[PDB]
Amino acid sequence: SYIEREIKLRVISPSLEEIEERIRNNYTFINEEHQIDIYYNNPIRDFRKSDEALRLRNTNGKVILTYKGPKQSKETKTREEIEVEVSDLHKMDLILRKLGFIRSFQVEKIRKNYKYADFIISLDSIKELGEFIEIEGINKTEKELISFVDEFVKKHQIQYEKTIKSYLELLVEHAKK
Amino acid sequence: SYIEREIKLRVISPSLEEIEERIRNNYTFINEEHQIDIYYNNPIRDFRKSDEALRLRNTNGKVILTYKGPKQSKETKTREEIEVEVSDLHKMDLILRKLGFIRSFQVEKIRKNYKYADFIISLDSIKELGEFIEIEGINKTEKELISFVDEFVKKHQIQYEKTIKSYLELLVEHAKK
Ligand SMILES: [K+]
Ligand SMILES: [K+]
Repeated sequence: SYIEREIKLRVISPSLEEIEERIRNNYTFINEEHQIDIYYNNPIRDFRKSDEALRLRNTNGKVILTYKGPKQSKETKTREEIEVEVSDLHKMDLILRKLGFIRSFQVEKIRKNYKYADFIISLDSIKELGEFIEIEGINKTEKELISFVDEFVKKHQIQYEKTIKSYLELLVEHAKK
Repeated sequence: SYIEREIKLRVISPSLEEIEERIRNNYTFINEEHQIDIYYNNPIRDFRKSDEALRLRNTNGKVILTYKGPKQSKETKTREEIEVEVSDLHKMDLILRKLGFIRSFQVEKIRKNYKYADFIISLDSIKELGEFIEIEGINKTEKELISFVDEFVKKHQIQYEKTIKSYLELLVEHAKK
């Protein structure tokens, strides 16, 4: 198991395209990912009450099953994460459903990944939710991440609102407004 | 989903090595597989009561997650089977355990696979259980399989006892004798 530590920002200003223009010359483009995620629940453990997640992700055709444990921080999005690649999305979904998991909600996004000195900056355009940025740390501290996010938003004059809610939780908040 | 239909024979006579000698010249060797299987239970659904199975198999280093539904026949071993290859056995096991599945029993065998006209004949040497043969049908009927198994055992003068119990169930019967 590994510990994912990331900070998610709802972008208010400017546009992500404008933000890419601003970072393009000092941040190294990695790739663009079209990610379609299916989330699952289990009738025994409410993954809403225990703060867990189960996801079957299709990212540019690669299929990834991920477990996410409860949040460990209130200042960043910090969770245990265990992932495996699987050979077939339909069959993995079928297995989960045969085992009694139920399909909950689906998240879809386009994500543009950049790299700047052990930090991954992901520009996310979320279907129905809007434009966000995530920053994840490789071999980093909560304090080192909070300081980089702060230098990042200010160097590129971004107006943002930080959150530790997941995209799944955010989507549900959005559906009923 | 696909329907697995196979017949398992406890070999009484002769030795599997003697049986391979007898089939070697008319059956085409496919491969040998060293298979280590972990089975799982779920505290909600007793996979013993519902007749289901969940397996994480390591076969010659390839990792396969398989769901098996209830038996559909009393004359052959017939079950729904859904399988995916996964990238990492330890992480898949960790995910299953984080989700609440519990490791039940482990089956280990050496399996020698041969092919003779749409039939797969698997010579199985099962740790602690002994020598068995499975015959699985590709695009076949219960009747076509029952007839081939019968021609197989007689052409090669095998003394056998057919069973539709799984190797998991058989192992448990063996442990308490
Ligand atoms: K994420
Ligand atoms: K089998």
